[PDB]
Amino acid sequence: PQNEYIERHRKLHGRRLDAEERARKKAAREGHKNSENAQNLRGLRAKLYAKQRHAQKIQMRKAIKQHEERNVKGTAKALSSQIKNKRAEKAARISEEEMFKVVKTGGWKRIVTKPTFVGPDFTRRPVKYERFIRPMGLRYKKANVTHPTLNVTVQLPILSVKKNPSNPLYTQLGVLTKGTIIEVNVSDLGIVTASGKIAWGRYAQITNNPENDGCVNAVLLV
Amino acid sequence: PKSKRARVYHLIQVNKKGREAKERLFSNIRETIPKYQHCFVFSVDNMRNNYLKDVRHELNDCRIFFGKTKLMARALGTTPEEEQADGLHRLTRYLTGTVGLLFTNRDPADIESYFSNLSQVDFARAGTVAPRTVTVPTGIVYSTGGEVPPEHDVPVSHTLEPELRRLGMPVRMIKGKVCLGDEKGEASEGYTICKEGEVLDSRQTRLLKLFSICLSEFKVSLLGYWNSASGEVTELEAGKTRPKR
Amino acid sequence: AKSARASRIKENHQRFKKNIAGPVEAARLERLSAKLMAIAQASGVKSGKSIGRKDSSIVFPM
Amino acid sequence: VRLLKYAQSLYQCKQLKRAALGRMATLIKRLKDPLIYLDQVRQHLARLPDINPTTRTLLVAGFPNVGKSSFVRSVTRADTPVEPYAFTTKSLFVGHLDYKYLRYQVIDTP
Amino acid sequence: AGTINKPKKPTSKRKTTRLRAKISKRAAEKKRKERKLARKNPKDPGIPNLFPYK
Amino acid sequence: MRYIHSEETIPVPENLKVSIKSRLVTVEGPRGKLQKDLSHIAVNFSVVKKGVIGLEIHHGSRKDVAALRTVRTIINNMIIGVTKGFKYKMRYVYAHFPINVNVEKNAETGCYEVEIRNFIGEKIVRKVVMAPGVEVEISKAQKDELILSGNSLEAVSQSAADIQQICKVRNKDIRKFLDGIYVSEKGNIV
Amino acid sequence: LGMRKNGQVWLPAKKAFRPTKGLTSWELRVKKRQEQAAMKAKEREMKEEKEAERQKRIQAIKERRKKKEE
RNA sequence: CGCGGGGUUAAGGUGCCGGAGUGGACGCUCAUCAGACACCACAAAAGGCGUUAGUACAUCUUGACAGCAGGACGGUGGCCAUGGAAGUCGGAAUCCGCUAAGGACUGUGUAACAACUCACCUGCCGAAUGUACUAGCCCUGAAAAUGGAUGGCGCUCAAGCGU
RNA sequence: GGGAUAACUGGCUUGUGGCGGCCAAGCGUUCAUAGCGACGUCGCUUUUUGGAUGUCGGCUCUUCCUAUCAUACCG
Repeated sequence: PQNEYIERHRKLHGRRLDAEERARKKAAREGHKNSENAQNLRGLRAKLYAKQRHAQKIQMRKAIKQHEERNVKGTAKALSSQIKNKRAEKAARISEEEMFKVVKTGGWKRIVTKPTFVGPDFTRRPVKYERFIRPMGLRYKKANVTHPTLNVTVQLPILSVKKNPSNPLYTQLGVLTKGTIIEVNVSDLGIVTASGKIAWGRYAQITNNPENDGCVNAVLLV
Repeated sequence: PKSKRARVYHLIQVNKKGREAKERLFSNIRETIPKYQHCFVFSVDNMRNNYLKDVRHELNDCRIFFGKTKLMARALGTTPEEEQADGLHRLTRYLTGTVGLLFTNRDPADIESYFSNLSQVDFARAGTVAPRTVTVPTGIVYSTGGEVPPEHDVPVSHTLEPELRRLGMPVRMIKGKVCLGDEKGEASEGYTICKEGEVLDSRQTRLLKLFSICLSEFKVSLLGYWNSASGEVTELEAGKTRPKR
Repeated sequence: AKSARASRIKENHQRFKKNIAGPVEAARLERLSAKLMAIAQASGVKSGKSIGRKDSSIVFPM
Repeated sequence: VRLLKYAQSLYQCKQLKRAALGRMATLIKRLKDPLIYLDQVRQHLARLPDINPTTRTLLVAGFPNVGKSSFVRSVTRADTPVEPYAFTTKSLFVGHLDYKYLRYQVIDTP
Repeated sequence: AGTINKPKKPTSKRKTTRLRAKISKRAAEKKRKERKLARKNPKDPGIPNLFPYK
Repeated sequence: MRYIHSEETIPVPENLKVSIKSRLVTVEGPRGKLQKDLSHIAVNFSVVKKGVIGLEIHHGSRKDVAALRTVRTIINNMIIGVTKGFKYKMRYVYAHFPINVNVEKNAETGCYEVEIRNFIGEKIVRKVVMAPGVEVEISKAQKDELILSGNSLEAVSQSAADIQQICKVRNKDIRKFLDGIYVSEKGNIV
Repeated sequence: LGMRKNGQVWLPAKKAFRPTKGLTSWELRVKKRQEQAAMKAKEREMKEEKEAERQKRIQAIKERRKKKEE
């Protein structure tokens, strides 16, 4: 077998003597097979089959109406690519937990179970907030900001946290709950303000539940 | 309720013609009645109708119509009370089956002579009577099945091999060559597709069509003709022989 | 490995039984029965030809 | 893993696992086309003739229709289409022969 | 499937009073929630064609 | 909708003897006798004209009239079997190992036995017992072809399927290995 | 005789499945044809008149609103 | 709500255990663990070629759907591209004649052809259909680990469901 | 120091992310626009050259489930 030997063998000998007939018969039996599958399967498999069949019906109806209308009748990618290419060209051209452990060595601990934002790498907090530990992984540095106009969504760095309506204590710490307005750098977006002027930092409302879904999503306020 | 055929939608441009097409046919026949003088009525009982296009191209001068017999007959006017011109009711009662109309401006005798001289070979339709015991040799099956001499005959295709096997030939495609029996020959006996006097069925007719064997004669039988001035129809030969209602 | 109760093995065993061990066991039992026979030959009511009575949880007591 | 390690509720773990598996699902969904391309290249690289460049080899070349395929069928036991049209063979074909107890590999080029 | 020869664990139809009570309370809560949403807030078909004397 | 009445008609030719005692349709013809019990369905049989049998349902459902249609077809097939009989021209193909087929009348039970050897070189001999009433012959007109002739369509078709199923390839590429015994022609004796 | 899609040739020419057969007469069916067509037409002018009146009322209301705004 | 005799009822029941109807009328449903009387989540504009009723539209002797016998052409191997691409590997346009109808074409197929087949159209037959939805009953719509539950037996023109 | 909850789940659990837009049958305050609204697609995560884990365990034995590693069977 050097090259496309099955079609060479079909050219030299042909197929089975029964292939066309039984292929037609299977194509005909397909409907009864589908009905039996719909009426007999059970346990996650009927669920997968039902979702697949519902989808397939959706595209089938879409195709039917598309052909009907055509027979009767006789920039977000660009913006994202520009921002990403600018970033690529620009590129081309101790922890609080161990600190608190050392303090303890030298229920008294409360650890915040909600995502937060710090900013500066190392900070020694005033004693009023010293014992509010925040874990390593739960912070998020950048947020997915969706711009209501121009219909573009871009990942932009988080500047700071301004107001968490759930708790002023969460606000002061930097807890990122649902609907929480933070300050976001929008230099990459390049929106032009009055006097033909550009803006760098703007309000964005975190609108998801980051504890439910780690990815942090905000809608920009313009 | 349930348990019904899955209707296969046709993802293709061409659609039903319908009521608009039928009223177009009324309009065409009714408007083409006045200009011409001799409205011939003819029959093509059991012949393939490819060569109607050629006879159209030949008698470019005339105008020919062929649809639903009922549709054309009533467009003419079956009842004499609702009739475009006298005698057209007679033409309608002539119109029964595989029947076409022929508006002409010229000599009926010349029309009759030309249509008598018209004669083409054709592949047989289903239901006819076979005149020959045509068969294929036990050796290699060729393009026409041995009608032309094998030395000047190209072999038939492995693409057509499955169709021949489906339609009944005990043929086998060995070493890329399609053969009834053995590649060298002999071994088997042979396959006679149809016999003398046998009523050809759809299977045998498809066999002759695949092997390019013609055993039918395309000819048009003029039932009659109606003159505009006289307003009467004169039947000739096929007119009286062919049953009509 | 195919199970001892596999259908294919059962069919092969039946074929072996009917085709191989059959005649051998037949001839064996033939000579055995022959030697058995060698060793073995080595009024109606008053005579007992008519079978009579010798010498109830099915029906309810009456 | 860190998010689940710091998870605090059953619904927390619910939505975290759902979100992660969604991320992998979307990643493969974007990977849809490379899988098709790599499947096709796998199929051909499987149905690719295997020659030995080092061993004794004889290549047959020229214009099409000269008779290269006929020569290779004559000299070795390899099936090469001998159909008489311009580019009959679209791929390299390989046969082998013995010559005083020695192996040679013959290659037919298109 | 081989359910015919080897039946599985049966699904009991003998409802427990605790389950019945929970369903009753939750359904009552559903009715109250529907009422609350309704209070919060934010075409005649015609004579049938097949009627003989339309 | 509970249809009040429905009927179907079956014409019989001039040379048969049909009898339905309770529901045992027994048809007698030149080649032999075919008997089938139809006790599993509710039908009323009558002779509606000189040579047409009317099978009817009264106060039945759509499933019942469907049963009427299918039993009509089965009775028609029995008529066709006793008038003309059925023939199945069977073909076998091989690539390098010629298949050997031998048909023998096992006198006890009076039945054909067909043995197949050298099917893709397996030393196993595939022996298939043949349906009662149908006859098998090795065709002499064509090569590597058998003929299965009989009266009962169900019997002859089931036997042909049994042959085509016993000659089945295992764990091999069907695209390359084309050996087997296949149905070629299905028709009437006459 | 033509050919059938399956290899079966012995199958007789079957009639269309028709349990509701011979219940109505065609000519009567045609009178019902005409009556149904006329009823549909009547529905059409009734609906058209009602919709036209409603549209005229809506236009009058809009004109009154414009006059009030002015 | 004292102790007794007799009578009649409520809730609930009248196949047996259980005292009382295998009571009557019209229909629906066959579940590879149906359902069983006063309740819902799984659940969704969810899949069902199960079954019945119904609604709105469309064709119909001017012959409706399905089927069988056929035709399925001409400019033309349409324009760009290229080993070669002719309706059918690729981008765009997608027109006209003949028409009864035939798309610069729905698939099969060729190295390209060829050829088959599709759309559509005529001949044969002859009477309802066929598209989408609403409503009932039924299947699935998710399940682990000792053997058990409409209370049990069991029930299928019910001993299930609606009045 | 006072107050409050004695405590958790029990037809709960699994395989398919979230945010925003487009589309969207239906329903809706009076009508697909007060508005709700599935499947898909688009933008972000996400792209042009290939270690996490604290107390525990360790062994054996019985039984059971399958959401099956192997044996058997086929598409």
